[PDB]
Amino acid sequence: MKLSEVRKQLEEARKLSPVELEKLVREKKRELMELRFQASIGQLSQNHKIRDLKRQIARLLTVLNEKRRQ
RNA sequence: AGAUGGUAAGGGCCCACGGUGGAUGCCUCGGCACCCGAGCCGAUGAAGGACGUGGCUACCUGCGAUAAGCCAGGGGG
Ligand SMILES: [Mg+2]
Ligand SMILES: [Mg+2]
Ligand SMILES: [Mg+2]
Ligand SMILES: [Mg+2]
Ligand SMILES: [Mg+2]
Ligand SMILES: [Mg+2]
Ligand SMILES: [Mg+2]
Ligand SMILES: [Mg+2]
Ligand SMILES: [Mg+2]
Ligand SMILES: [Mg+2]
Ligand SMILES: [Mg+2]
Ligand SMILES: [Mg+2]
Ligand SMILES: [Mg+2]
Ligand SMILES: [Mg+2]
Ligand SMILES: [Mg+2]
Ligand SMILES: [Mg+2]
Ligand SMILES: [Mg+2]
Ligand SMILES: [Mg+2]
Ligand SMILES: [Mg+2]
Ligand SMILES: [Mg+2]
Repeated sequence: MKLSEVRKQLEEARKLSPVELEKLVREKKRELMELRFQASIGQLSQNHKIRDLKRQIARLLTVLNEKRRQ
């Protein structure tokens, strides 16, 4: 997404505990599956949202992997 | 009576223009040689692979369910 929103996403993710982080990823993964459904019926005009959520999930798992590895 | 020509189904030689074919010249993202530099990787799972991976994705490249990418530092504008 926008570069400032990535930065804010990383500040907030880093204030989350591993349990919060897992629960967020589980939520964003659900929304990603919702995006794939929508895109498969031709309903996702804004297809950039699929990639954005995928990288979001990557950042969150990266920070989750950070917090179990200081 | 005598004699000499017009005939071209087709063919031959030459001239013109085309078709085919891809020589020659020019060209080079490639290659060759020499020199110099530099020289190990791997159970912390190598080399090399299979299968995946993009909103649309046959192949190649990249990457690995965090999947043409994730975090940070440096360069750059
Ligand atoms: Mg998906
Ligand atoms: Mg598909
Ligand atoms: Mg993802
Ligand atoms: Mg005659
Ligand atoms: Mg004739
Ligand atoms: Mg004739
Ligand atoms: Mg003849
Ligand atoms: Mg030709
Ligand atoms: Mg050369
Ligand atoms: Mg070597
Ligand atoms: Mg390998
Ligand atoms: Mg591939
Ligand atoms: Mg696809
Ligand atoms: Mg290749
Ligand atoms: Mg799996
Ligand atoms: Mg996937
Ligand atoms: Mg990014
Ligand atoms: Mg970066
Ligand atoms: Mg930096
Ligand atoms: Mg930078």
